[PDB]
Amino acid sequence: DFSKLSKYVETLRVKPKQSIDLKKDFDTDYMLTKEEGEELLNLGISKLSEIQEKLYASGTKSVLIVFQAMDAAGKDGTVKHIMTGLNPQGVKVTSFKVPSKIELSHDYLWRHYVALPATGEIGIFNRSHYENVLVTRVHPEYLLSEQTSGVTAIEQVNQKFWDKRFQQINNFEQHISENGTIVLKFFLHVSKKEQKKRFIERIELDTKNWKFSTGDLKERAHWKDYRNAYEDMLANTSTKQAPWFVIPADDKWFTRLLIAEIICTELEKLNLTFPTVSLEQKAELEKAKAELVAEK
Ligand SMILES: Nc1ncnc2c1ncn2[C@@H]1O[C@H](COP(=O)(O)OP(=O)(O)O)[C@@H](O)[C@H]1O
Repeated sequence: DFSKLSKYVETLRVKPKQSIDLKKDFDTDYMLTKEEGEELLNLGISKLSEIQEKLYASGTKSVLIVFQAMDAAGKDGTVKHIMTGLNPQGVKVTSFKVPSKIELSHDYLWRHYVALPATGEIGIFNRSHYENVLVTRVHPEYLLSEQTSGVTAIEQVNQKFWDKRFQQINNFEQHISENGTIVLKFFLHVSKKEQKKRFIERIELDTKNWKFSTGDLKERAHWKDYRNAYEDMLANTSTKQAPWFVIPADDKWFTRLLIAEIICTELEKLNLTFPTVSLEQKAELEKAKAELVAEK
């Protein structure tokens, strides 16, 4: 069961006042066996599905879950594994890609605001608004195609620009959080060494190499720039109301376990329950059964 897991999970939450060194302080691989994790993961997925059903039936809340990671951290597989357990009618996964021409004619939050979950729904942001302080920070020339960014030469970008953005993001998440949205953000943290192992494995297998983009190496070459961006992001946009969690990503079964456990534990704070049947509704059910029974 969950005895020690419960305490370890709490260490993964980024506290608001905390400073962040991903190299030193957050292990990309870490208590239980893999066999035990797999069975515990299957309970977590079943509980999450019961929570989803209660949320959908009478929740006064919506749920927004964010995933961000470096390439080959296992994001896509984690998202998939979570979905397989859940009902499609109350859960929507939006995978955010390079902005379209229309999206670039709007502020960088617009396409995310558009996709927010409705009351009783779980929205999964597979990549998110945080892209606007990650890939665009490493590659500030993308800011030049953003008609709304106010950036005409990359020389203009400095720490005040990112600070301003952290303030906008926090104000956005605070607003939706004050209007019924439970927001959970996950950073899947893969080591450089494990990323290389996975890249090479994908290059060598005909079942995956048709899918491999050699562009991923170019982003790996910016590892330190990405690390700086993640650290600054985590240090400034984790709040008690909208927390970040840093999840070790080098063992995939453990990644998934941790995320399922954290989502269940956080949503259990809502004290959701299934609707109950009043005496009046009980009489109606019984009258319906009597009618079926009386049928010619
Ligand atoms: N706001 C953004 N600005 C620029 N690029 C973005 C933005 N949001 C997402 N992207 C980029 O879109 C790409 C999506 O890559 P893709 O292979 O389709 O998906 P994934 O890697 O999530 O499975 C990533 O390179 C990501 O950095």
